[PDB]
Amino acid sequence: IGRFGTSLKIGIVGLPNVGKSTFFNVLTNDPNESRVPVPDERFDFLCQYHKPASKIPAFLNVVDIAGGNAFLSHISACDGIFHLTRAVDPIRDIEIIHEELQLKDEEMIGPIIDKLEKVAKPEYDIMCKVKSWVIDKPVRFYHDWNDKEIEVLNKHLFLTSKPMVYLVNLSEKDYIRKKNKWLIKIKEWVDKYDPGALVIPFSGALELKLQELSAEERQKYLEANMTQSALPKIIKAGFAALQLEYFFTAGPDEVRAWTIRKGTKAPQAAGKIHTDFEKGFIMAEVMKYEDFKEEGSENAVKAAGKYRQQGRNYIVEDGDIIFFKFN
Ligand SMILES: Nc1ncnc2c1ncn2[C@@H]1O[C@H](COP(=O)(O)OP(=O)(O)CP(=O)(O)O)[C@@H](O)[C@H]1O
Repeated sequence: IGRFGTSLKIGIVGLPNVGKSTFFNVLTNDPNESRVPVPDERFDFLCQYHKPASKIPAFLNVVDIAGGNAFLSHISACDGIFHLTRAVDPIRDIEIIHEELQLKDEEMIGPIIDKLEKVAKPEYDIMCKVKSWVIDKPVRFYHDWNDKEIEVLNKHLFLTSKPMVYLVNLSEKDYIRKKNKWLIKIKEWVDKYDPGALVIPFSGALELKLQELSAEERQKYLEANMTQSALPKIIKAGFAALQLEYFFTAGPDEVRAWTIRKGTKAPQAAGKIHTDFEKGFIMAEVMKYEDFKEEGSENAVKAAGKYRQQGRNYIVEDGDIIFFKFN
């Protein structure tokens, strides 16, 4: 479903006084959006290996909804939801936020019947299907769709068609000691009512102390308490939820993550670098990260028969290290 292309955004969503600003602040460290580097082990490896002038990873765009009803205006203006949540208290809360979003959808589906009711034509067929489904359920819970259906769906970008990742905000203590009444029940719920949904705990407090403390004391802190920042796992969760991923260009001058959508084929992949490449492109030279690491160098990868040469019909895969060729 969703918008076309790679210019997506994920939105920070939940009730007030639940850590939104903190959560936003920590990511940062436009005042309502920020781009955050995605952390990646591969990237680091490639970068250490080539020691390039220029290092450029992928980024997540995250929106700290400032502006409900106007609130939902901005949600429709995002491509998925970071459902933030505090730790009855968080389950009532989850049911609420789901309630609003489902109700904003029916409320918009109304006129979409009205205006369509004069059959001048095949679209009318499918909107019923949707309404029928959204007078039960969220759009996304229907894992069966088609080209005709997605077209129409994408016309209105319903709130319940956006994907969702649950973030449970916690006291320093519960994250660290790794047990919390609510996370159990939330996970119970998510399994019952949103199967597959990611639930990721974290502590805004904790994360913010870590911003303040010196990389030295910082490390002493994370050593002492046998714990980790939760952020990297959340940034990746967001990116993954947007259906984004990337490929690499590594060489002595630059290593770079190039964000793409699942299914992007090599010519559109190359067009990210320069738009003449979508047409101008005869093949892509691909090395999987695994092989480059194992074999230990490009000539080793080549010598071992693993430096594959894909044509114009190749779906780039996440992690591919690619030299694109033209003319
Ligand atoms: N796990 C936790 N530990 C300590 N303090 C916490 C906490 N979760 C939230 N808080 C506190 O709540 C206060 C307000 O948090 P924050 O501004 O991030 O929430 P919010 O953005 O939902 C308020 P608003 O609704 O005005 O945007 C902060 O000063 C923060 O210390």
